[PDB]
Amino acid sequence: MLDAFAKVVAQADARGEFLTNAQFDALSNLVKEGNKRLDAVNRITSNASTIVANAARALFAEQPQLIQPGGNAYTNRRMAACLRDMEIILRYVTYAILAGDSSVLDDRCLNGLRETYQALGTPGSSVAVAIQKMKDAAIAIANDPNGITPGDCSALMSEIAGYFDRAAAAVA
Amino acid sequence: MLDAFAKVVAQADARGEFLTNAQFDALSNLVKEGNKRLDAVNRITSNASTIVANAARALFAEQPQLIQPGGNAYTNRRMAACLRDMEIILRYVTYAILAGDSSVLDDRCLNGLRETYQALGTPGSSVAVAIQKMKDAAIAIANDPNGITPGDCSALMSEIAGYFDRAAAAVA
Amino acid sequence: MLDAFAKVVAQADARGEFLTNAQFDALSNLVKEGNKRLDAVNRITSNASTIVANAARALFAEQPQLIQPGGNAYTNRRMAACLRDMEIILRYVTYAILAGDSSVLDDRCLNGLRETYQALGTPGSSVAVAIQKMKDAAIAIANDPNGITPGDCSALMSEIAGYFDRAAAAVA
Amino acid sequence: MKTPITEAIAAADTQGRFLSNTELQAVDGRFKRAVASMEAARALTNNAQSLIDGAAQAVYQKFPYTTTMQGSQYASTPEGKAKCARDIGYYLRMITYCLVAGGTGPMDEYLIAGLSEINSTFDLSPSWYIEALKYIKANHGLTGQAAVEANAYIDYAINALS
Amino acid sequence: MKTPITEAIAAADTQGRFLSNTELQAVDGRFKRAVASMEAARALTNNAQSLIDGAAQAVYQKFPYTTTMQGSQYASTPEGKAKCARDIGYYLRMITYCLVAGGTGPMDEYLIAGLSEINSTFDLSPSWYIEALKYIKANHGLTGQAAVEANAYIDYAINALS
Amino acid sequence: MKTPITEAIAAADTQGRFLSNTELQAVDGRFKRAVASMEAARALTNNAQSLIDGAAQAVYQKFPYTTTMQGSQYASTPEGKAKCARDIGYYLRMITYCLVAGGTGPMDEYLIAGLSEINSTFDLSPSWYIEALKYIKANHGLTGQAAVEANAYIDYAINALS
Ligand SMILES: *[C@@H](C)[C@H]1/C(=C/c2[nH]c(/C=C3N=C(/C=C4\NC(=O)C(CC)=C4C)C(C)=C\3CCC(=O)O)c(CCC(=O)O)c2C)NC(=O)[C@@H]1C
Ligand SMILES: *[C@@H](C)[C@H]1/C(=C/c2[nH]c(/C=C3N=C(/C=C4\NC(=O)C(CC)=C4C)C(C)=C\3CCC(=O)O)c(CCC(=O)O)c2C)NC(=O)[C@@H]1C
Ligand SMILES: *[C@@H](C)[C@H]1/C(=C/c2[nH]c(/C=C3N=C(/C=C4\NC(=O)C(CC)=C4C)C(C)=C\3CCC(=O)O)c(CCC(=O)O)c2C)NC(=O)[C@@H]1C
Ligand SMILES: *[C@H](C)[C@H]1/C(=C/c2[nH]c(/C=C3N=C(/C=C4\NC(=O)C(CC)=C4C)C(C)=C\3CCC(=O)O)c(CCC(=O)O)c2C)NC(=O)[C@@H]1C
Ligand SMILES: *[C@H](C)[C@H]1/C(=C/c2[nH]c(/C=C3N=C(/C=C4\NC(=O)C(CC)=C4C)C(C)=C\3CCC(=O)O)c(CCC(=O)O)c2C)NC(=O)[C@@H]1C
Ligand SMILES: *[C@H](C)[C@H]1/C(=C/c2[nH]c(/C=C3N=C(/C=C4\NC(=O)C(CC)=C4C)C(C)=C\3CCC(=O)O)c(CCC(=O)O)c2C)NC(=O)[C@@H]1C
Ligand SMILES: *[C@H](C)[C@H]1/C(=C/c2[nH]c(/C=C3N=C(/C=C4\NC(=O)C(CC)=C4C)C(C)=C\3CCC(=O)O)c(CCC(=O)O)c2C)NC(=O)[C@@H]1C
Ligand SMILES: *[C@H](C)[C@H]1/C(=C/c2[nH]c(/C=C3N=C(/C=C4\NC(=O)C(CC)=C4C)C(C)=C\3CCC(=O)O)c(CCC(=O)O)c2C)NC(=O)[C@@H]1C
Ligand SMILES: *[C@H](C)[C@H]1/C(=C/c2[nH]c(/C=C3N=C(/C=C4\NC(=O)C(CC)=C4C)C(C)=C\3CCC(=O)O)c(CCC(=O)O)c2C)NC(=O)[C@@H]1C
Repeated sequence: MLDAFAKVVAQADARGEFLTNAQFDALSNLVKEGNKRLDAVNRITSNASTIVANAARALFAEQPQLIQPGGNAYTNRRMAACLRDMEIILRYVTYAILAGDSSVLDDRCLNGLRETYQALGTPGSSVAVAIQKMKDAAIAIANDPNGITPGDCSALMSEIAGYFDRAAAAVA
Repeated sequence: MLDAFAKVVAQADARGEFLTNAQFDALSNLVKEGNKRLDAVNRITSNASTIVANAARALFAEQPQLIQPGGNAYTNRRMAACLRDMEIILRYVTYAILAGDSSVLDDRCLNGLRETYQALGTPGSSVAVAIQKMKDAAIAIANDPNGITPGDCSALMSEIAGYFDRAAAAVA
Repeated sequence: MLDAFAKVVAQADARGEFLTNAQFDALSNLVKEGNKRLDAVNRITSNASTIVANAARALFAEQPQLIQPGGNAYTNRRMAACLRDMEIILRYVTYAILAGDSSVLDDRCLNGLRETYQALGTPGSSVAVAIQKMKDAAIAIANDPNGITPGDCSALMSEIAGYFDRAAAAVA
Repeated sequence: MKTPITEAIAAADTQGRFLSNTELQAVDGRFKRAVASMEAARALTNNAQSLIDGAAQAVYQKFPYTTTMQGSQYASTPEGKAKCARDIGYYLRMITYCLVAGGTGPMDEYLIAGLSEINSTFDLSPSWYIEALKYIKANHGLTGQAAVEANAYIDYAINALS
Repeated sequence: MKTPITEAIAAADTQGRFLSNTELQAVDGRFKRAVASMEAARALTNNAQSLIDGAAQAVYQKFPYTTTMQGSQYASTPEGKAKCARDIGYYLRMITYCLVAGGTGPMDEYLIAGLSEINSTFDLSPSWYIEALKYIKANHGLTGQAAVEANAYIDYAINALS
Repeated sequence: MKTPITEAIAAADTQGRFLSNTELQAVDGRFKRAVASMEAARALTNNAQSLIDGAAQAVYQKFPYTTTMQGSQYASTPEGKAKCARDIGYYLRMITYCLVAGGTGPMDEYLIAGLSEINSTFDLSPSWYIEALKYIKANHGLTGQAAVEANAYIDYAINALS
């Protein structure tokens, strides 16, 4: 996998070129902005259970047929799996936030996920909703003004949203 | 895998419903009729060698080209494999009889067998004959009036024939 | 795998036939000619490093883009792999020479190599050149009149060329 | 799925042999038992509606707050009262499935697997469900081996919840 | 298939190395031997029809019933007499294949593998085939290393049958 | 690729857990260091042409024959002088990549892996490259933690060559 730094190095290595002044500045801004990034991971992480539980409450509220007998989330073991999937996807997202690059997420989680769910007959569309619900939950928690030093984290939140949206797309 | 009972439970679980009185009656008749089922498995089992040997004698008599040099049953090791295959298929059939459900057979034996033989260039049609010959042998042995308490096992024999025919189809 | 002898046995076994007088004569000529075969393997073997190094010098001289940054042989680890591939292919060729049959080469090396390189985005055409360059090097070394007892090895060299060409085709 | 019969076939199959006599003897064994556990099952099936309703109330009684308490996990709301009725229904249905199959297989597969995880995630306390079980155990109204077989599958469930 | 040469290549290959000198020395070794075992092979090939026929009768003699006995496994019938002629033919053909390859490889692969299973399944007693082998061993009419090489592959076969 | 951050994510991931606090603490750690190693990197990037040229000559000096000697591996020819200029360029570029990533990852992946094999195969003596490295180490013109960070990645390279 890659982090924001390695990504740029990788893009650079392949043109055989040193980093442009632009690039150096980009990474420095990332570094500068690093406390925010760290807070965001810490916060989403520390509430992972909650994010997952409440998005699942939500999804099943909106999509009851999943828990109608026969539904892809009927039976406790399928329910567990679903919840587990949601925690998995949340967990790889935190990784990507921490890295500033989607590659961990991509490679170790999104790759060939659509096909897996298709095989299983898990409705990808529904997964993608569960993902969206966590996103909105996690953004809110991450971006909570309380208990934190005031500053603008909006660019970070967009990045974060990016990874969640990216995951939702990989399975819709 | 599933047995006749689990099958019905599985069909029921997925409609989210209890068993209808019909269903209870069905399984009870199965249970009632259980000595026959047990005799059938015991008998076919106890003669497995014979069934296999004589069906193989038969098939090769009808299909000599299999044992013409070059034939898919020429050489002792291919012959052995063939015989082994026949015993395998016979063995998974007994399982299905004992369970009253084809699932063991299906899942652990028929699945993707056609494709295997195709790969190998074993003529599926010929396997399916070997299967048919064992069926007729095994029915006869199972349904022998001698050495057993008289009663009608004809419904059981049809079930049995079912599994054999099912296997023959999976490779023709 | 097969050697020249086993090949003929295999071709024979499947027609269910003994060896024709022709066949016996063929293998005897092979045996007769065996010192040459042995010299050829010994010689190519003993210079494997050289063959590989010089063909690689050559290829990259002719195809610099491979070592332009981004090129499929840029970075030392990809370069190593390439060199390794060349030694691999050379090594399976010696095997085939020693056996008088391409099967070892075929089965354990050429099989599905095109597809591998395609996956990787290694240009098969370029591999096939590297192969050709080794061929010409190895023929020269094998067929060196110095330090060896004079005799005609030209039929052997054609065989050898065969295996190299065969490998080049399997990836162009 | 795990039944006496599949367990036997599984043994033979993993050893690549035909069924043994002991295996055959086991299935016979199962058939002998099927009689009672089947009449228990259809008993439970026939006055289940009774039993379910009865069960809920009995939980409600034992744990009053479930009638009133801010919470989607609570049967305060009528939505939740449904959910709970449904959950109880699910539990009953499973003990019948077990009686029918002649083992815990169906309950193991459709209910016990993931039960911890689900109860946790959804703020569903096990006590709620253990009461409901004790209730059904009392009033299934079974006597004889039929009650034995039923109470067996029930206690199994009660364990899982503790 | 297992020959001296493939055995060598196999060693190198499983160690991922080029052929060694000892490996080369082995093949040379094989080439030195090929001469005799090849003239044995074509000897056996040239009066095989003799040898086969001769062999059958010799078995028939030793085991009279095979001429007469209800049984598809028996050369009582003329169909069976064929089968048996054929079987013997197969055995001879293999020792030649071995002589040609310079090891038991072809007989290991085309005959020995599954031999137990087949003899068993088809009520084919090994004695029948061991007699036929002793017969061929006597009258191949070979002397010298050529006979050595031949009788070697034959005894190998006789073992397998016991 | 191996950076401080990916190393952390890797630990969590192989244990299937969310990131720990110590992991977070590590990345913070990395961010604190990024400042200096980044200004080293762009320093080195800005007078690299200087440094490369300077480096080559310095090798040439130390090993005169490279200017003159039948050999494609030698910078005798002008073709080779290029190759060598290029090689040096590659080495410098990598220490910057390391400074940027905050570890040896990029040099490990783009240069160290296969370095033995390549130097061997192409008659490229390590001394050539170790001199060039000592040269750059002298004149990068860095002071402070920035020089620390740079010389660290350089020494790492020098090791690999011995
Ligand atoms: C958007 C995420 C919200 C925001 C963030 C924010 N944080 C700071 C400052 C800090 N964040 C930390 C956190 C950590 N440092 C570590 O090493 C670790 C690993 C355990 C963590 C979690 C720290 C120490 C600081 C500095 C101390 C402080 O609290 O001030 C800022 C200030 C700017 C900056 O980049 O430092 C901001 C803006 N602030 C918001 O309002 C968002 C809701
Ligand atoms: C069709 C299969 C033939 C048929 C069967 C048949 N059997 C019975 C009775 C019995 N079968 C058994 C066998 C077993 N019980 C076990 O536990 C085991 C495992 C080792 C076996 C193999 C037994 C004990 C009985 C009862 C004793 C008896 O022999 O009577 C019947 C009677 C009806 C019934 O269901 O019991 C029948 C009809 N009978 C035929 O004629 C078919 C050729
Ligand atoms: C084409 C390859 C060139 C050629 C070959 C050639 N060799 C001989 C003779 C010999 N080769 C060997 C080599 C070995 N014997 C072994 O057991 C081993 C394994 C270590 C090896 C490598 C030997 C011993 C001989 C005989 C001794 C000798 O050197 O004369 C000939 C003679 C004909 C023959 O088949 O023997 C020939 C023609 N000769 C050329 O000019 C080609 C460039
Ligand atoms: C009744 C005793 C108490 C009550 C029940 C209650 N449950 C939920 C939600 C769930 N119940 C289950 C149970 C199962 N689903 C299955 O598929 C299976 C196996 C067949 C079982 C046992 C599950 C998984 C859930 C969560 C998903 C769903 O809603 O179906 C609620 C609503 C929960 C919420 O947070 O929205 C309620 C009210 N709750 C009480 O207080 C009663 C004492
Ligand atoms: C939840 C909102 C939806 C859903 C999920 C669901 N999935 C399964 C099965 C699987 N889910 C995965 C996903 C992953 N495994 C990993 O290791 C990773 C990270 C790389 C991921 C993303 C996989 C592999 C499976 C199959 C293997 C397994 O079950 O562990 C189920 C159960 C399927 C079944 O019947 O067995 C469920 C229920 N299901 C829904 O209804 C939601 C819309
Ligand atoms: C002759 C010594 C005695 C005789 C022979 C006999 N054999 C059969 C049947 C078979 N013979 C073989 C042997 C092989 N098939 C192969 O592919 C190979 C390796 C190349 C061998 C060694 C086999 C496999 C069979 C069974 C299938 C077939 O018929 O080919 C018969 C007929 C058997 C039957 O039961 O119908 C006979 C008569 N039998 C004697 O009594 C002779 C003393
Ligand atoms: C017999 C009437 C016909 C025939 C059979 C034959 N098969 C092979 C090879 C294989 N057969 C199987 C089948 C199975 N393996 C299992 O484990 C199971 C149960 C799940 C089955 C059904 C497989 C997998 C193979 C390939 C692997 C193996 O050989 O064990 C051969 C030999 C093929 C070869 O040349 O290697 C033969 C001869 N052949 C005929 O001519 C009959 C019409
Ligand atoms: C300069 C100090 C001395 C010099 C250099 C020289 N090198 C070659 C060839 C090669 N240099 C490399 C190095 C790399 N390629 C990569 O992708 C990487 C990692 C990014 C590295 C470090 C390689 C792989 C080669 C071989 C392939 C190529 O040419 O690019 C030559 C020509 C070699 C030849 O034999 O034709 C030269 C001259 N040589 C000296 O004497 C200088 C002291
Ligand atoms: C060299 C002239 C060209 C080239 C080669 C190259 N290959 C890779 C990767 C692989 N090469 C193989 C080939 C084999 N592996 C085996 O075990 C065998 C014998 C059966 C063969 C023939 C394989 C499997 C791979 C992938 C696995 C691996 O890397 O070991 C690379 C690196 C690819 C990468 O980026 O990882 C290269 C560079 N590349 C060129 O540019 C030449 C035209």
